[PDB]
Amino acid sequence: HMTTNTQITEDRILILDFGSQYSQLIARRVREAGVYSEMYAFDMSEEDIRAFKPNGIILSGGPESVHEEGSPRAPQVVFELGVPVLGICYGLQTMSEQLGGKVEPGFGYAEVDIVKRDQLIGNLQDRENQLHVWMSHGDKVSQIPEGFTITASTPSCPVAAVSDETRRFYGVQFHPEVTHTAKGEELLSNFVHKICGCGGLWTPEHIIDLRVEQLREQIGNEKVLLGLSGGVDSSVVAALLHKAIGDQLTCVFVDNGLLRLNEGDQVMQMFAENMGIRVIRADAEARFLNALAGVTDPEAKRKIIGREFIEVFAEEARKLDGVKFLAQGTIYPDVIESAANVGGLPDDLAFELVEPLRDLFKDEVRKLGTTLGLPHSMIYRHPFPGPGLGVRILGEVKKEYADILRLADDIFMQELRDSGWYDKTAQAFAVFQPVKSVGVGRRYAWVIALRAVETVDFMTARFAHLPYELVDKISTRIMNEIKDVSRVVYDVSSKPPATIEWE
Amino acid sequence: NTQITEDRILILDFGSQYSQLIARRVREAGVYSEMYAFDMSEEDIRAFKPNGIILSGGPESVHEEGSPRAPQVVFELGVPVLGICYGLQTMSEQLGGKVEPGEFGYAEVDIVKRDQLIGNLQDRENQLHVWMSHGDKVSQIPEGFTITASTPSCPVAAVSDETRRFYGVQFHPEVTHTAKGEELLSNFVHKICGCGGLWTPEHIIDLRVEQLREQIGNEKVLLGLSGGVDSSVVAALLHKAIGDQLTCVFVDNGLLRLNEGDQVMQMFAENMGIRVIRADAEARFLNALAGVTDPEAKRKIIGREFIEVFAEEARKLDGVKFLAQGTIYPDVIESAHNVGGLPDDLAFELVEPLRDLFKDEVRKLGTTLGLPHSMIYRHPFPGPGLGVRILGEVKKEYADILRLADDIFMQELRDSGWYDKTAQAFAVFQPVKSVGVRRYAWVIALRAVETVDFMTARFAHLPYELVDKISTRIMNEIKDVSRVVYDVSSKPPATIEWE
Amino acid sequence: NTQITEDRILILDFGSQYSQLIARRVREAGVYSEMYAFDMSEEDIRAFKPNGIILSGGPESVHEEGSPRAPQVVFELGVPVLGICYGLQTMSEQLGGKVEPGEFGYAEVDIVKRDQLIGNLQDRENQLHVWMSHGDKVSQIPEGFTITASTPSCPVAAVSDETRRFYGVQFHPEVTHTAKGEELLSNFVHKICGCGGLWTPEHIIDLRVEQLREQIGNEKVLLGLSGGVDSSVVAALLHKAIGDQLTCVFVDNGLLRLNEGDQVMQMFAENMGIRVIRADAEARFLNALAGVTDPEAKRKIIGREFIEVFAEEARKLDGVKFLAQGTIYPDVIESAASKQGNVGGLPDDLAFELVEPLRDLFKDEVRKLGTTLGLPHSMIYRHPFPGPGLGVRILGEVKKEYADILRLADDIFMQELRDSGWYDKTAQAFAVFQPVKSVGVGRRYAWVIALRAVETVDFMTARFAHLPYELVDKISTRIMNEIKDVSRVVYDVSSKPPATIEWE
Amino acid sequence: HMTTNTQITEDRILILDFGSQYSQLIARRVREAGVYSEMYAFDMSEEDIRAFKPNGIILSGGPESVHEEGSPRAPQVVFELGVPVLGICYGLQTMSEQLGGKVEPFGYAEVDIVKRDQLIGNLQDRENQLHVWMSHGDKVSQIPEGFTITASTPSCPVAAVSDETRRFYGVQFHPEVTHTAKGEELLSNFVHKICGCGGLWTPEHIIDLRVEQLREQIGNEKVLLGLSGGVDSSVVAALLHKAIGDQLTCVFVDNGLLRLNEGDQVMQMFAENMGIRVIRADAEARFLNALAGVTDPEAKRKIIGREFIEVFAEEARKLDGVKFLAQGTIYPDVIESAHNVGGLPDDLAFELVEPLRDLFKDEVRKLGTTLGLPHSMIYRHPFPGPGLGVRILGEVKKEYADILRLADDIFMQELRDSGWYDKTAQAFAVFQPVKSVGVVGDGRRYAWVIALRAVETVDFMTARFAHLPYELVDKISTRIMNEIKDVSRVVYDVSSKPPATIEWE
Ligand SMILES: [Cl-]
Ligand SMILES: [Cl-]
Ligand SMILES: [Cl-]
Ligand SMILES: [Cl-]
Ligand SMILES: [Cl-]
Ligand SMILES: [Cl-]
Ligand SMILES: [Cl-]
Ligand SMILES: [Cl-]
Ligand SMILES: [Cl-]
Ligand SMILES: [Cl-]
Ligand SMILES: [Cl-]
Ligand SMILES: [Cl-]
Ligand SMILES: [Mg+2]
Ligand SMILES: [Mg+2]
Repeated sequence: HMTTNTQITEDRILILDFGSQYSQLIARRVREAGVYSEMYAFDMSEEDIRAFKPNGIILSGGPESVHEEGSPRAPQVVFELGVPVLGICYGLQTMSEQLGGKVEPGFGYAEVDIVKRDQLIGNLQDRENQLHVWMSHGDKVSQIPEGFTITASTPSCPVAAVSDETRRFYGVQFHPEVTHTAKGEELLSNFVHKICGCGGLWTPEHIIDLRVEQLREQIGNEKVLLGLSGGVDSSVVAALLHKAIGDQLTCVFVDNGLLRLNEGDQVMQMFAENMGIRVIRADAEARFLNALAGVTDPEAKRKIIGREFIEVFAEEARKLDGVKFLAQGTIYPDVIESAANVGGLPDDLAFELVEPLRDLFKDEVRKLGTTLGLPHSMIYRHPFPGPGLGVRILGEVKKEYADILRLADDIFMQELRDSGWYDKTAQAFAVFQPVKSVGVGRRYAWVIALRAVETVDFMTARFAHLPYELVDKISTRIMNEIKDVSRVVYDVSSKPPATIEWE
Repeated sequence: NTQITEDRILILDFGSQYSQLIARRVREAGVYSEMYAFDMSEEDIRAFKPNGIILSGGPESVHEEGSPRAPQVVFELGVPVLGICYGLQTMSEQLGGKVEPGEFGYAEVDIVKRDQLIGNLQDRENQLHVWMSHGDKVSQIPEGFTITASTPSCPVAAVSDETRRFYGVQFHPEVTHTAKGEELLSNFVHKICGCGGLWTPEHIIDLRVEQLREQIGNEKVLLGLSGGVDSSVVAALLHKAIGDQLTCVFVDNGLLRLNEGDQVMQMFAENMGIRVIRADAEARFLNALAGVTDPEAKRKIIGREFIEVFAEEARKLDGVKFLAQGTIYPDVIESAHNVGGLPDDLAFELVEPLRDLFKDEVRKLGTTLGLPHSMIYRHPFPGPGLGVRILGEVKKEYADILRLADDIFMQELRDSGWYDKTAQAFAVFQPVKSVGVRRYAWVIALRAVETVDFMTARFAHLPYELVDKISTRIMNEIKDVSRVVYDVSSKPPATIEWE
Repeated sequence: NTQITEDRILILDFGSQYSQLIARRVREAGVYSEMYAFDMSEEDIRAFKPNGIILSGGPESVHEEGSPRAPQVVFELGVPVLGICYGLQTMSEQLGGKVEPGEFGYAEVDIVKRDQLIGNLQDRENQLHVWMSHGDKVSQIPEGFTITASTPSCPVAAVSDETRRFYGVQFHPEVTHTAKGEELLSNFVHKICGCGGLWTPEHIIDLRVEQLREQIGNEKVLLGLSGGVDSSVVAALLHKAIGDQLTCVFVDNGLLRLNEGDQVMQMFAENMGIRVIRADAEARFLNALAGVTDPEAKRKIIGREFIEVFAEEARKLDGVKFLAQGTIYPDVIESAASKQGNVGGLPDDLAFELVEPLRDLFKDEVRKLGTTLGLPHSMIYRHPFPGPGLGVRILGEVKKEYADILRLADDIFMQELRDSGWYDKTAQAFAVFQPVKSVGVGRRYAWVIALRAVETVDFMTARFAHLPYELVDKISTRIMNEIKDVSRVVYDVSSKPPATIEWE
Repeated sequence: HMTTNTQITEDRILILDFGSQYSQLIARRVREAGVYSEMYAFDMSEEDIRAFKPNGIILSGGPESVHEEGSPRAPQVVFELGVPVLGICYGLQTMSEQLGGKVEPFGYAEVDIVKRDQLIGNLQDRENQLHVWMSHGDKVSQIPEGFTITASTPSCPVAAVSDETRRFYGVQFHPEVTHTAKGEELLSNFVHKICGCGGLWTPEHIIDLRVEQLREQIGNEKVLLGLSGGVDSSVVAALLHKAIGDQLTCVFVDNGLLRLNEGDQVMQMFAENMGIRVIRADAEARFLNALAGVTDPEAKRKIIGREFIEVFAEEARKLDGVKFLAQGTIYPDVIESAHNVGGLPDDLAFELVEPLRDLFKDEVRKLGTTLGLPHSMIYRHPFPGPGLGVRILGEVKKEYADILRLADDIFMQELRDSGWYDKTAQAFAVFQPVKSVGVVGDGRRYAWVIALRAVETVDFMTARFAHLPYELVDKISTRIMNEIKDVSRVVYDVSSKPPATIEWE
């Protein structure tokens, strides 16, 4: 039969991960440059490496040191396939060791001097014949392998960049995948395009074509069920499936009582009314509040909420007839992290999995949704935890507390959006603390906490630099408009040592 | 492809500064839209075939003699009409109502009847947090109308006649300050007016590529390439539509940022495979600017020499029928002479692939085509470049210093994530000196602003330690700089650029 | 030394929130002053023998009947009189003028005649940058008056009758918002009223030491010593005046900051050589507070136990005639509003006579006195500390476990504020213990500390402090990293109004 | 003859300076504790040390290392006088070296208290600990015999020591800095408990001492004082007025480089309010003429200093029979770290009166407060000798000074109004002779660009640009642009010291 044209993944880069926290950034930067990419652990089998058919290979950094026994090595086939190879920091060091060089034992900015312009450096520079890079100060290449030439250096790091342009092996002692390296994108672009010969077909407009066709091929005339939350990933999945298979899609939305003000109404408005998708709404507030009654331990709260949600979803799924497929919003980071019953549903339900985002990074999901016409407010919304307000009401969850928190959180959101600071944070939300303070008669009422952070990875996060007068306007509004709130505090704890959510 | 503009909304402009926001929010909801002045002829309104009409706000009063009125055909086509503030006031007056003469501010309106416009929407229960227009108010609603929302000060905050499908609000749903404003307008264009959702970046690309191939055929097109968002998206669209028929001319006027010319060539010629001719004209611009201190004279000189350099490059090409420009829909709305301002011997026909798009639609288009974030979300760069960021006489010595200090500024803003948290940022060279440790050297100024429209702007809320990091880097890495200052002047009464 | 109060200015209060600022500005200009309600009896005013009278502003309108007026004796003593806002309006009415009916704002007034009040003063040339009270204006100036300053919007901004020496301004010279306000009031008390400048810290010390020796003689005096500014300055003054006749009792109620008791003993007993009896009462207060969650009940318990501990210590002393207290002039001062409404609160067996060496002094004068006597900056500029101490900074039940944690976190906060220079850039700063927990990182599940810091001049309105971002981050990181039982730090971002400064 | 009673300086501490930038802070904390102190270089002669009669000696820190060649040593008599000695960092290290110990070659630390001597006493931050500002580097590897280690860290086993028989004390951290939480209390235990000193060095007693000393020096003779209105000359004026009354004459010179109405304000306070004889010399035209065409900042400073002395000398020559010139010299000016009177022409031969020359800056302020001088006078930021002459970049012109005076005044008004004046150590406007565009409604402005400068600092050796609130700075720039037609734009100096200076020229 006719099958989906997959031309836009023919050009591809393989990233072998040696342990660096930046390894996924390499893969993401290749995709931003218009080239398909996948990442695997360094000990990827030779069979899989050949079967992948890479146009080029990038060896990431890692927290290891080659001169220690049992240190990671690249598979030898990497240097024998006849395709270019780029080694980043440790990747450069293990490339040197395995090709006749030597590595001698030993993070910050450095200005490397361009001593030879190969095809990786090309015409690039910051200051003249220099590159402002993010350097890993540690191990260094003591002797470059046969056929290599030093292309860049610093006084303290004489081997900052090298290349054997006959075998097309390249290496840098700095990280081009991070923003701290000013020409990092441009360097990686030179590697995948000029050096590896890859085109630029991996773009949102082409990915939509590919994925709609692949979905049609997988699903055919069959029905697909989607758990719809209104988060970015499930929203784009719903839009993709609606475009692909139309009314063969059915969505189930569960209101667990732990959502923000009018969130359920908003999900129905956008997906059922605006977009014309079939959406079943399960209103389960009382069930969740009952399951949570008297539960103060946060881990127990998270367990209960996850369990009741699965039960409610399974109940709704059982009312449907002849649904072969369960769609989920799995993204490529989920799949990378797993290799480092379907849907977790009870066994009476037997779905096959549909995962249209499973090969996409988070920014690609957003670009896809924008291309499909999904509005800014939906695509750029901050993440919302699975347990919802269940982990933003400290200790016991009560309906009275959730209702107050919804009002206070909505004021916070309104002011962030009106002022333009919503998109200038990565996460923001109110927290209900079940303690009271005095305010002016003289009344005595709950203390609300505001949480807002700046981050790119959510692995480190700083409390947000919100303007003084914005914060003051928000706290004044919360206290003036909610009789049950005496006082507002702001979380001034960064990650680490604090977490982003309080529970 | 042309099916994607068949559903369409007409916005009649009564003078509000928010009128274009109405048209933009319709497009964001997935429906094509156009905006015209209120006095649109009945012939043109009928020809537009609107699925619905929105009457904007405005700074006029219905009771004043000669005040604007909607042409009565608006209420006779049998399509829904939404009046916003003045649009509702003139709607009431022209349908047998009364308006009582009377500031902007927030208001909590009470929902009293849930019609098709309000629907199920609310903020607090049965309320809406809105950006209210005080002053003139409807005192008697026309026959067939029902009050749908109110405030104590404003008993007629919203109304509808759902038989004739006439809707009205006394607040502004088109601004962010009305919490459910997007949703109210969505109910109007989709639920009330029956419009679908085909006006999306993926479909707009297909339509515009088709239209470009129809206009251009196999003929050649010339494009002035700057690197700004508009010219970048035009270049990508044209490259897709007509391939090798496109020729770009990029002019390095000596007033660009560090390595800017190399980066333009790297991206458009090398990465994207577009034919780009680079005119290196630094000496020409510096020679023309030498000894010229008046900023208006500098701007005139730079604009004149740019056109001359562009004309000289264009004359070298053979058989080019078309000149492409990055005109956007706000440019056409504002407009309502040789092509390109070029000499008479150059007679091009105009190609304008973005002329029906707003700024954010242009960016969504570029993103859909795979253009990188750094290109699409770049801050604007003025025509005269560094020529208006070097106070008084422009000398190569000053431009070279400024390029280094500006580059440090940009590096720190991008690295810290604050580049995208400002609307505009750049360094300025002041030809004055101060002492440092002994050093006597130039004083650099940093400019950064927050704004959504560039009409009013506040100086940016950059974190103290980021600014300290930037000034310390500049002073430590550039021997010729003694000190860094930060522009703490908002617009108005300061302009964004210094010259 | 009593000469230093012979020159004196009387301020009649018509209800303005700035009325006390007038009296304070007079004292800063070196002239003794007192403040009373507008309805001060004529016999009292004559007995006061003022060298000049200032009629303050007020929240009333002269056109509405039932509104306050000044006693005519004010305009009949032959001493200069200055009317501020409402004081100018009622002066105009009662002297043959008219006031028409008409909020606060800045204004540049034009000087049209340079009398003794305006003098050679100006901001921009022949102008004054002032803080105006709009609303009611003077339409007809009284006879004998010349208009001395004006605005387009307010043609009568300042007046004077230099033969009768009656002066009036439509703006408030007593507030910082008026750029030349100090200098105008200086021209009034010195040039116009002839007052000298003897009311200064060095002379006040000599007068007060002399008066204390006259009141106390060779008798014994007991002082409750808290470590706050007022009690510290009382202790220093009494030590100077009566030496070994002074006995201090300091009570550690278990609700003080880290090492606070040791610091009181170090400074007052060790350094200054004063007799200080230390009552270590932590267990007693914690036992009385255990299981008590209501904040009003906590305050009542703490106040009751403190008096009981103090009384038990007072009973151990032999033949003590006087109890000294840190009462200051704001505690006693007569307002237009305050007029509209056993010693030490001790048991009956304890009958002391009251000594109040600061009762005629404003807060800043108390600090200047302490500085003059050599008390260190850290003692004189300490933020206030509430009577109930940490009792109202631990939400709900007070436990030793919570107080110990709070002391550690508060001490870190104070260290960084004093180190960085921001302690003196706030009016009040402290940590609060919230008995709620949050997750941290192995996983931590521990208490959430709140930090409170405000900026204010009067404590009637206060904004949360503009602490630098990186300082707050340094404080929160230290607290979380150094106290195992704290997971997270929050910052109170609530201003007054509508929030209070203390949480309980 | 009866001479001034100097009992309040009998108790005294000698500080020997080995080169630390914090050495003066030691001397200042002793005075804050109520004890007179003086500081001299480490190589103070035995004769002078004995003549000083110290009740205690503190050996300061230093950048040197005991084992470098030519490294400083304390005069051995320091350990032979029978008075207590405290060594701070290098002072501890050289104390150990010279008493038989061994020395083996900046950040916070929590030192563990292991033995409570009379220096540590009952002090602690966290229980049995001290939060201190440590000097990582040279460590005492072997304490002299008779010493006990009193405090330690894991990385610095010898953080504090004492031999309480000889009363020698030592710390590896700096108690004189604000970074050491209990630093004041530690120094207080040393000067009071350990050295037995009282607390008579207080503002009220200093006033009595200095007034009597001034009367003894001056008698019935006349005194001339150059009066600028700065804090030091203001306190000198107030002290001399109290001491000698109408024997004092002041001369104030308006050099045309002062702030708005500054001359009027000097006359208003000293001549009118305080009743002091003040001669006013209005010399603006003279200074502007001398500065015409001068762009080099060092030439401007030289010209302004020279012309000021000439103007002052002319006023001084009009006075008959004046024996004394008073100056506002303070102890930092004199102090010993590791020419005609007043710099006047030779025809003027004054004897010097210097009532503040043994006082630190904070003590000068306390004296002024004691005398009743207003807060605004006592806590005023410093103002440079050359005035606005170094705040107008390049050539000084009357047009620029007049504009700058208006801009600076707006800045000061808002700082004082908001309470942020006292929350900075220095603040001023700068006139840059460059222009930029503004929008004034439908009209275009093209006018000068004003810079604002404000810093936070304690020592003026390092200074950070001030953390002024966003909305306050916006209020200031809006006011300046809206009230001064000749200003298009306001910028804020965001350069800290180092690598920038506080003043621009
Ligand atoms: Cl809800
Ligand atoms: Cl962010
Ligand atoms: Cl987290
Ligand atoms: Cl360049
Ligand atoms: Cl912005
Ligand atoms: Cl502008
Ligand atoms: Cl304690
Ligand atoms: Cl404050
Ligand atoms: Cl309060
Ligand atoms: Cl002046
Ligand atoms: Cl400061
Ligand atoms: Cl400096
Ligand atoms: Mg509900
Ligand atoms: Mg204890």
